[PDB]
Order: sequence, then structure tokens, then C-alpha cells
Amino acid sequence: HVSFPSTAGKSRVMIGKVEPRIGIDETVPTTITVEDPNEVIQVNFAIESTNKPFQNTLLIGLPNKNLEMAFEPEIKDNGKLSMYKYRIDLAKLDAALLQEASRSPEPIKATLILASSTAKPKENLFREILQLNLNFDVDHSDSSL
Amino acid sequence: ILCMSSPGAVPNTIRLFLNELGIYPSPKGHVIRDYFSPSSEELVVSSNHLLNKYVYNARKSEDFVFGESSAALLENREQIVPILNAPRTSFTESKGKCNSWTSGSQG
Amino acid sequence: MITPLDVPPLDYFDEVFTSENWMVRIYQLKKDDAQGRTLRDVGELTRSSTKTRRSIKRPELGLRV
Repeated sequence: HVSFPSTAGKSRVMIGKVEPRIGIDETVPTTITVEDPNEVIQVNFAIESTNKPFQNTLLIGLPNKNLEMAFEPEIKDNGKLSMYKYRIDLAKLDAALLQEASRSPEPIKATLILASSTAKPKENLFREILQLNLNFDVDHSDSSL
Repeated sequence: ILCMSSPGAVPNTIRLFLNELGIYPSPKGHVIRDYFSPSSEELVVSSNHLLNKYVYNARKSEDFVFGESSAALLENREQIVPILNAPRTSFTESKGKCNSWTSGSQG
Repeated sequence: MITPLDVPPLDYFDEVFTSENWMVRIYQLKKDDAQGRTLRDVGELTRSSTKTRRSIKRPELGLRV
């Protein structure tokens, strides 16, 4: 059973904009890129396919600077396919991920891992989803960051 | 001091002493797994994950064999020196139902 | 009236001198911990020995910077 992926972005302030524009190593490439004009939840959809839906995680942050989180998904079984929705909040985000992004302009990248042991090499998913850009100046000038 | 504690061979006094230092290793029964690895037999890590050139930075690329290994969480202390972290796609698997100890670069 | 359960302990200062009639008391600020632990937690560590020290669970610490 393939999965339908979605990301509910429940920002509390100026969210920003997605940008899956640049081309990278296309390993199990993304079949769909979507969005939503909603107000409180700027949900995104990417109905892709993978091989092994055991290791399933959403790493959001800066890969080169080594500040990334780990978000588990919200699974739904209807009888058709899998429904994997991971709800990312803005406010609860770690302080460093906000302070660094605020001080240094770099797009917060999103990565999705779908994998397991049984699959053969290169059959599992590890790729770049989107790049959020921060807008609001909420960044304390004296913090442990 | 030099300490070693692998899954299945982790003491309690060493774990407590490291907890007093701000280093929290995974307990017994928790192991590191990485599927996007060039090694299917054991755990292997390249020199890309070296984190301090004043301890060791390889003049040319290399990879280190680790096998069944563990990971630790660190605090924001001036005295802690991270040397080698877990691969980005790695994760902690527990035999029981324990929430994953670590995940990605935070191990 | 003062009871030995009224006065809590000092974890950041050390008594170095008390006059003969207790009129003048001189304390000295202790040096900070080499490991970086708070002096409060060194004090608690000294004042507490429990067989079942605590559960396995996990720290609620934030992201390493």
C-alpha cells in the first residue's frame, strides 16, 4: 500500500513560502508538489511513492549547520492506501532553529525519510522536499543560542 | 578518563558519571541503525562526520567500522566536545517500546 | 523560636569565620564547578542517596548548538 503524504503547517506568524525549485540528485523523485490557500493551516501535499514505509520521519531545519528536528507522522488506513500527515507547528520550534535562521538568511529545508532494512540500496527515500523562508523579526538578541 | 559502553555492555556507574557530565548515553538494548549505509554487515561511518579538527581531521577520506554501537545526547555546556556524530539517516532502535533515544545528527 | 528544620542549607557559600559570641559571620563564595553543574545540584547530590535513583526515561533537553 502506497502512501499519500501531507504536511500541515500551522504557523502562528508570517509563514513564508515554499520552494522545491532547484534540481538535486533525483532518488525516488517527488511525483507531486501542492499547496493550499488556507489561512491557519497552509497544508502541503506531495503524493509520492516509496518502497519501505517503516523508517518514516520528517527532518526540518538546516542540514549544513546540523540543526534539524525529528517529526513522526500521523498515519491513517482507509483501505485504499496510506495517509501520512505530519503536523509541523511554528511556535514550539526549537529556539536555535529560529535564532540562526533569523540572523543568517538560509532556507529551512524539509527532508523525508522512508526506508527499512529489507529493501535494496537506492530503493528508499532521502530527498529534499521544500525550503521555507522566515519573515518575522521575532528573535531575541540575548539568548542561549 | 576513557570510557566505552556498547549496547548490551553498558554499566550503570559509567552512565551515571556521564550523566553528571551532561552526556546521556542510550541504555542497554538500544542500538543504532542506518539503512542508507555502504555497509550491510556492520555500522560504518565516513570521515565527513568529524566535528573537531583539533582532535582528528583526516588528510584524506576514510571510513571507520563501528558495528553494534550506541549514541548519546549532549547538553549546551562549554566543556563538551563532540567528536563524531551519527549519520543523518541513522536512528535508535529499541527492543522494547521505548521512544527512540536519538535521531539523525543529534546522536 | 528557631527549629533545625527552619534554616535551609547554603550551596553557594561557605562559612569561614564566626566570632566568639556569633556577632560577626564571614562567608566565602565557593568556586564554580569544573564540570559545569550548578552548585545546587552538587549540593543535592551530596545530600541524597537513594537505591532506586530514577527511571530510564529521557531528558527534555533542547537541540544541541
